[PDB]
Amino acid sequence: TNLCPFGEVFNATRFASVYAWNRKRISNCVADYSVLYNSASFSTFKCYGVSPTKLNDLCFTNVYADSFVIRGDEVRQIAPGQTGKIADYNYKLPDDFTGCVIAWNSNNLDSKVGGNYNYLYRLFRKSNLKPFERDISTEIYQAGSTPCNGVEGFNCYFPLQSYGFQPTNGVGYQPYRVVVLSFELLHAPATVCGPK
Amino acid sequence: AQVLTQTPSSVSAAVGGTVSISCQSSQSVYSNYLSWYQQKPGQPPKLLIYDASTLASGVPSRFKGSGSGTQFTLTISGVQCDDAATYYCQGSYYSSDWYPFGGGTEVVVKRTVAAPSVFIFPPSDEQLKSGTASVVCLLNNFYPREAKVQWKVDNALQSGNSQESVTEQDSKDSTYSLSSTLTLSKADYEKHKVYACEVTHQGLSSPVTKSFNRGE
Amino acid sequence: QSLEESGGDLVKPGASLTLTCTASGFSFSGSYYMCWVRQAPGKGLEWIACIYDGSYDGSSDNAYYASWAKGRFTISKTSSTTVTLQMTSLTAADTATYFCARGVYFYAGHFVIMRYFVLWGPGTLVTVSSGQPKAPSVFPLAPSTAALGCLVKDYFPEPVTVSWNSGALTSGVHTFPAVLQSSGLYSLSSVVTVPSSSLGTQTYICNVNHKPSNTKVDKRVEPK
Ligand SMILES: *[C@@H]1O[C@H](CO)[C@@H](O[C@@H]2O[C@H](CO)[C@@H](O)[C@H](O)[C@H]2NC(C)=O)[C@H](O)[C@H]1NC(C)=O
Repeated sequence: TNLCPFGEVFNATRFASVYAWNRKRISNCVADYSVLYNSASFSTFKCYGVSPTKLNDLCFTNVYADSFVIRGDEVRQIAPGQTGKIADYNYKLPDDFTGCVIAWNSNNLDSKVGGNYNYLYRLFRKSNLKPFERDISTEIYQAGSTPCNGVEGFNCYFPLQSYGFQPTNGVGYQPYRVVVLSFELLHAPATVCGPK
Repeated sequence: AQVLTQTPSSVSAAVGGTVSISCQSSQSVYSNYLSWYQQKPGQPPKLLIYDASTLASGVPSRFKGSGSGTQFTLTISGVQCDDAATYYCQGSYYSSDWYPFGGGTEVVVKRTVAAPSVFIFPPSDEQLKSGTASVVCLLNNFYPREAKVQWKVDNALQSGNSQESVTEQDSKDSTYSLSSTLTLSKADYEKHKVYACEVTHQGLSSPVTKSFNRGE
Repeated sequence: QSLEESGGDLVKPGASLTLTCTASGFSFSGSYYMCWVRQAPGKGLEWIACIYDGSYDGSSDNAYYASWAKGRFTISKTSSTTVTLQMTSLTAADTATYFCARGVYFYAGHFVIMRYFVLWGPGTLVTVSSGQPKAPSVFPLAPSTAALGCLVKDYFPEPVTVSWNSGALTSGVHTFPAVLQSSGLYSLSSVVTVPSSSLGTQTYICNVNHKPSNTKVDKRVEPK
């Protein structure tokens, strides 16, 4: 009964940028979901198609943990049917999403006096992301018909912008760590099970 | 509904040159899941690049992937002799049942012109018992691939009774070889003496005719 | 670390055939999808189907099919090391080498998306035809640098394997691609260039193996 390594996800030293969000596959283990839903530190814990307290009684084929860091007032965008820069261009959940979204304030970890510029988000795309799509392209965004040739300028914008988290920012602008758990259930032997 | 257009069908460069292979998708590729594969003759496809830029384990760094959205490119910076093969792009989309491959692109390693060595083999007495005669003309280690073989029986040009096949470009010599087989009845072989194979190639300033006489 | 396809055979039009993909050096444990990709002779690659390798033994669930192949093709996991592809209503358009491939998958909600194909087996050849298996005839090409070779004629179906001196002689060897004669039979030639001073000391034999007919013919090639 080897424990599922949820600590590797939730307790990692650094999280990924939302545009380059990270995914870890959890399989062949027993997951203690209680340590998640009985924790007081999560300011966002919202599940779809799943009851959080019941999770210790369910088995699944796989679990997928997507982790990233966003702005506080952008936490609302990590949900089905939402719009905005994060949902449109960075991380998109499907309408039929089956799983939980967990988020907590990480100002003490991801903010630096003078600004932490390691966390980025994508500003614009020609089209919205499809569910679970990932765009890590750093190509210059061509806003007009005049081409860009590796040169930023008028209607030629670099597509990634740094959050620049500072400890003195307002709570809506402070960093938040987000983990999205997706529960895959196929007609196959289940590999991720609760303690019961 | 989602088509990958791979242009051109053939590229060429000398050793150390750069060849560029384009892959165009009618629709944006999901998360830029565009991959490139190399297929050498007689071998299964071998993955070169995935996620449109990530190099697969053990693949030389001279293979480079680039592009996003609907336009992608495979670049071989520093083409080598063993890069003579067919290459394919493959795209993945927001779909569970459509993974199109590109039409493919041949890479030809350019080298100096090489005229073919011409050999001729008369049909064997072991075969002559059966009732058919096969005459084989060999063109060996020549570049470029384009060549012409003309069959002459008693100085008369033949038509419709010969088939030819060419080897792939050599991964060492970058040369081709061609075998032309002339098929005749036993009787038609037993009423002529001189059987000639005439070869036209860029390295042959005048056509070379290889001949033998039946019964020496 | 290894995949080996099997079951490719000469079948008549309208028949069914089941191909096997056998895993060597590992076992299926839910980490990949197993996929089939085919290639008609001289043509490109066409994806057929995939299946989650963590499926139950004997199950066809968790499978995806190209629209043209759906229903006519069935992919199944039969054991921890075997995946099969059953094809029915075969025609000449189904003649191809069939490759088994590991699919690296990405979970996207109610379905998964194949990211790329990492590991490809050597493939197995399916020939849909009304013709019968025919053993070849290995006729020498007597030498007159010297050139000598063997003529492999009147065989069906593909392939044939020609080696020289039991694989010892590899440099200067050219085995030409087969050509289909008007008789419905293939003809192939293999040649090698050797120094003419070794025509006396060294002996040269061509090892022609046509597996569909169990025809192993070794003919010594010496000047007449
Ligand atoms: C992330 O780290 C915290 C802090 O280490 C873990 O909290 C521990 O919880 C267990 C019970 O599950 C206690 O026995 C430990 O004493 C706690 N450690 C403390 C308070 O420092 C937390 O479980 C981790 N999150 C995971 C594994 O998902």
